[PDB]
Amino acid sequence: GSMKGEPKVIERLNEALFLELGAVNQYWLHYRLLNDWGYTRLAKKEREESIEEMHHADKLIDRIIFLEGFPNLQTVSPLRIGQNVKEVLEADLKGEYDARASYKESREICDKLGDYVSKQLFDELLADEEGHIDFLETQLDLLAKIGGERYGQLNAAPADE
Amino acid sequence: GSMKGEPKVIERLNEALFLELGAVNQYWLHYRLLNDWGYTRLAKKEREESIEEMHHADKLIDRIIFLEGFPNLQTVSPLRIGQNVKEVLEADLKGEYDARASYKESREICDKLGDYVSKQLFDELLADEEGHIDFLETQLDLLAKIGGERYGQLNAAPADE
Amino acid sequence: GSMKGEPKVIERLNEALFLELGAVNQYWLHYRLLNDWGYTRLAKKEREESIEEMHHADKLIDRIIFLEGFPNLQTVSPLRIGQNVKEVLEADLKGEYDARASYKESREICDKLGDYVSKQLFDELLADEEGHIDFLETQLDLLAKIGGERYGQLNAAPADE
Amino acid sequence: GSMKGEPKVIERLNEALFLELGAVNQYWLHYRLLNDWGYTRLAKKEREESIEEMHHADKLIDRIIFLEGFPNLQTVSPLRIGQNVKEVLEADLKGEYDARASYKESREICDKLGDYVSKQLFDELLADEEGHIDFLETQLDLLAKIGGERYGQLNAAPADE
Amino acid sequence: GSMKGEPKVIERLNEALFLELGAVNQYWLHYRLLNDWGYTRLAKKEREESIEEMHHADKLIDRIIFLEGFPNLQTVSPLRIGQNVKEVLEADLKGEYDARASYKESREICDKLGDYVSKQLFDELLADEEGHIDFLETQLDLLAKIGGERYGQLNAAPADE
Amino acid sequence: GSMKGEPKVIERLNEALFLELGAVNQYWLHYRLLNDWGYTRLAKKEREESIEEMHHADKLIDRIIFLEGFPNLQTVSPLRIGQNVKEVLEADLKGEYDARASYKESREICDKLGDYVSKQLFDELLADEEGHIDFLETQLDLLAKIGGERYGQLNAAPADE
Amino acid sequence: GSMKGEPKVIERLNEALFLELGAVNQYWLHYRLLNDWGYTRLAKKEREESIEEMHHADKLIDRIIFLEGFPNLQTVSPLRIGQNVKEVLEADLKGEYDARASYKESREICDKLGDYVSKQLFDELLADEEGHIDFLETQLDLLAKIGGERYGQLNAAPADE
Ligand SMILES: [Cl-]
Ligand SMILES: [Cl-]
Ligand SMILES: [Cl-]
Ligand SMILES: [Cl-]
Ligand SMILES: [Fe+3]
Ligand SMILES: [Fe+3]
Ligand SMILES: [Fe+3]
Ligand SMILES: [Fe+3]
Ligand SMILES: [Fe+3]
Ligand SMILES: [Fe+3]
Ligand SMILES: [Fe+3]
Ligand SMILES: [Fe+3]
Ligand SMILES: [Fe+3]
Ligand SMILES: [Fe+3]
Ligand SMILES: [Fe+3]
Ligand SMILES: [Mg+2]
Ligand SMILES: [Mg+2]
Ligand SMILES: [Mg+2]
Ligand SMILES: [Mg+2]
Ligand SMILES: [Mg+2]
Ligand SMILES: [Mg+2]
Ligand SMILES: [Mg+2]
Ligand SMILES: [Mg+2]
Ligand SMILES: [Mg+2]
Ligand SMILES: [Mg+2]
Ligand SMILES: [Mg+2]
Ligand SMILES: [Mg+2]
Ligand SMILES: [Mg+2]
Ligand SMILES: [Mg+2]
Ligand SMILES: [Mg+2]
Ligand SMILES: [Mg+2]
Ligand SMILES: [Mg+2]
Ligand SMILES: [Mg+2]
Ligand SMILES: [Mg+2]
Ligand code: NA
Ligand code: NA
Ligand code: NA
Repeated sequence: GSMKGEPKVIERLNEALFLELGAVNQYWLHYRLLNDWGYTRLAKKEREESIEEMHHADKLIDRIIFLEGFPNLQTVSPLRIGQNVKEVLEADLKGEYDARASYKESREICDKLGDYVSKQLFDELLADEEGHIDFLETQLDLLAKIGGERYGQLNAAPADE
Repeated sequence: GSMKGEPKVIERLNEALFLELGAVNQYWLHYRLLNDWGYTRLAKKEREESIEEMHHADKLIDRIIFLEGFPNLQTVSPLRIGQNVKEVLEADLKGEYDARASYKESREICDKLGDYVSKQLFDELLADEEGHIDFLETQLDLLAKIGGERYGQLNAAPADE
Repeated sequence: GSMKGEPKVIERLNEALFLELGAVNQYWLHYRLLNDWGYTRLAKKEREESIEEMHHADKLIDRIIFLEGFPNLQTVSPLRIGQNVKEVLEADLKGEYDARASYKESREICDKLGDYVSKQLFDELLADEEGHIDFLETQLDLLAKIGGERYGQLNAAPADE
Repeated sequence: GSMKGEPKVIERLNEALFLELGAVNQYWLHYRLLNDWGYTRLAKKEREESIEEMHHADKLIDRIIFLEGFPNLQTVSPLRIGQNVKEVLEADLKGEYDARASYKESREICDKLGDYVSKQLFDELLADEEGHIDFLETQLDLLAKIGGERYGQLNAAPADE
Repeated sequence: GSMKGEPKVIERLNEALFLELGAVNQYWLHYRLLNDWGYTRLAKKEREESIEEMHHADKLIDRIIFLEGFPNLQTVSPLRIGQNVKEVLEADLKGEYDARASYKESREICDKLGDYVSKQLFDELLADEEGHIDFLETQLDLLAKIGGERYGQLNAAPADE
Repeated sequence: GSMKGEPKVIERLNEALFLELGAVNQYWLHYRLLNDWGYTRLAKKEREESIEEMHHADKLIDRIIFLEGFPNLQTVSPLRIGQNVKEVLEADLKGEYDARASYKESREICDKLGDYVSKQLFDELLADEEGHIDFLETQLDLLAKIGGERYGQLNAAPADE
Repeated sequence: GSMKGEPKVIERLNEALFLELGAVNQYWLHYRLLNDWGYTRLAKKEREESIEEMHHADKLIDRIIFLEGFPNLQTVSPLRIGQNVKEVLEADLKGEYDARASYKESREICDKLGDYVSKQLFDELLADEEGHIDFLETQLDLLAKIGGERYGQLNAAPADE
């Protein structure tokens, strides 16, 4: 053969899956909370972000199985759940920085171990997460400048929508 | 100037072309044999795979000429030709593992010699070949579990098609 | 004039017609038997093959009349009728080998007697029959490898069709 | 069970098939002769009539197999082949009267033996053949009244068609 | 090289061209005469036949030039021009029998001299001319049976067309 | 049976395949070189010609397998690779003259051994190659008359295409 | 946090922006000069190339801001402006080789400093610039072979366009 992956690479893929499953759930819960609170526009964005992380998790599961490893979907990473709009954005941002650090370490490990296709998967995920970090930092900058109440209003729909 | 490539990089590109031309021909012959044997569905897939390797060969020829090297289309790599369905899949799989090993070595050589665009071409080919390896391993797993005769039936068309 | 054909050429055309009429009827009966037996997909193919031999018969009748000969539709060649799927394929194949031998001899006779248009007609029929031979040999090869029961299943439709 | 037909009913069905196969061939040859002679309109009608008798033969083969009998397509009834337009119509007409007499006897036999579905098939064929008899008698009446040469002209196409 | 044809093959191609140019002009004149005489339907057919011979002439010119010979369009074969409908058909038929004999001889010469592509061209022309012969023999047969005056009427249009 | 071909016919088919595979690769390389040199119009034509020879190779592979022989795709005929436009055309032309000679010999061998369907295949290939020869001789004639630099210009695209 | 980029990475991004802004302006001026000179086809290609470099500059500005650096659009790299068609192509080519060298150095610096997303941006730019280098080398090769005046004619439109 053989497609049998390096144990350490499969470990890194399973670490990424743990983080991705955490993000799926954190974003889904934040979507539902934001909706209940009346911030329907931000809630919609949060739901879309959860679905994007579902696609990441699927890519990771697929790669693990190709490498003849066993994907772990039994546990999810610790959730950070906000209690207002600013805390939701901050919680998501911290989660994104954690994933960024993980994928940077993982791409280096894959490179060193000669799994260039897995390295490329971590490079794709890294670019995606930096995109999300940039989005969140922008929202938090906007919220700081126009104030939390105006940011909340901006991200809520009128009663007839 | 100059676009003049490293001799060792052009060597690696010509090695890949030798392997790609072998794969084109092996898949084309396997398509025609599988068709004659009655496995029309698998024959169709094999024909598509040959055409995909034709595109790889074209990308390699193009890159060699950009680097001011001379592409060698005079010889093709040794063919592995099966005499039944399981042997056809095994023969293709061995050929794919050879190409995988070659492209892994070649991407490292391009990286070391500072040809990052050629390195990227080998990275693209590597991902493509791992995809094909995964397809073939799956077929061979299915064939093992349902039996060669059921796998053959699954991959044959009825007389009126 | 004249279009008056060589007697021996008309004889060869009438021999071909005798075989073609036999083939029409053998394939038509095999279509109806295969359908009664449940092999509806192979039955459909058999009906199509009968219709193709009807077109051959018509071309031969047309040529005989052009040569001012008299087409004989009073008798048909001996039918080989199978009692199961494998025997139907074998019976058809023997009939095709007979027609192949006849048309090879006939094209040589036409060439020798200077009737190049009749020779071309036998050449066209010969290529058609070699195609059929190829199809049938492939089916018999498939039947042998996957087994008669799987070949039967492959060539039967579900009850709601 | 059982669908096993009365031997005498299967005999009558096989007699009808013998006559139908004769009619197919007589009409097909008459089509080709009439065409060669220039009577393209009548030739077209004759070709259509041959195809109609092909459908009758198919209905008979189908019924024989349902009754668990063996259809005989090895022999065809004696052909009556005309040498001019009036003789072609007369030859066809005699063949139609023979089939009419046969189907009348056969429907009575099926009735007496309690095969009402086969009786109904002979009743359908009988009505069809009386239709054809009526068509032919009309043509022969027209030919008598306007003369054979005008009837021939009426049933020929101009050179550009 | 080279495509330089055998002189004798070019001679045979030029002989065919001579006959084809004669046929173009004979059919064109017969079209115009038949039209003047009132036989507009036969006239239309004659014009179509002239155009078909124009295509034959073009194929021959093309082949001669490929073989590096010089096509001769300076002279045309002796015209046979009829003075009534029956004579027009007879004149055309004699011209077709001449071309048939010429092309049979020419295909044999090409075969003997190893020019199989030119042989194939003569085979194609031969089949075309035998078709025309067939058409003309059929018209003359029809004319004989229904009489020249009815044949004329059949092939004339009413005054408002 | 049987479809088992004459060994000498299979040898001739394998010789044709060897030449066809050489032509595929020569035309493909010439396409890529001409494109690199700026002659994009001639390059497009060269790519089309390579694809046409791919179809020839496929027809030969198909016939070999029908005759129960083993197609050889392991080796390709010696490539003639030009270093400027005139040399590319001359190289292709020499390759076409080689294939023409081979197919003329092969059609004679097939005829002599009574394989008229394989003979017809060589006849089809022969006509195709004579067409190509014609095209190339015309280009070389044009290049000679208008000069290589104008021929090059004629066959290059402007920079915005 | 933090997205704060390495100072040396931001430096490399600002060096690339300086070069990109130079290229935008050089290609824009070359477009306008080529148009004034009558080489409308090449002028159109030059305008398209300027717009492509505008997109590169935008990607670089975006990345700098993501890294919390300050993009410098106050200065542009030294322009190389040609005074005839060959000099325009040469000037552009030299500019492309400079950018190629810069992006090769920059991707290595980003790799070493662990900014893999910035490294990927330099890899994308590098591939783009090698594409342009290949285009320009081809044009200069064509110009050399057919002559500057024919190359100019090829790349000019007629007066009515
Ligand atoms: Cl990399
Ligand atoms: Cl009743
Ligand atoms: Cl021949
Ligand atoms: Cl010029
Ligand atoms: Fe993610
Ligand atoms: Fe989901
Ligand atoms: Fe490949
Ligand atoms: Fe190909
Ligand atoms: Fe046949
Ligand atoms: Fe009937
Ligand atoms: Fe029929
Ligand atoms: Fe002619
Ligand atoms: Fe060829
Ligand atoms: Fe750029
Ligand atoms: Fe702009
Ligand atoms: Mg394994
Ligand atoms: Mg609430
Ligand atoms: Mg998959
Ligand atoms: Mg150089
Ligand atoms: Mg076979
Ligand atoms: Mg290119
Ligand atoms: Mg039954
Ligand atoms: Mg006809
Ligand atoms: Mg029973
Ligand atoms: Mg006749
Ligand atoms: Mg039924
Ligand atoms: Mg007058
Ligand atoms: Mg031509
Ligand atoms: Mg170049
Ligand atoms: Mg086939
Ligand atoms: Mg011969
Ligand atoms: Mg910060
Ligand atoms: Mg001016
Ligand atoms: Mg953005
Ligand atoms: Na407000
Ligand atoms: Na099964
Ligand atoms: Na009349």
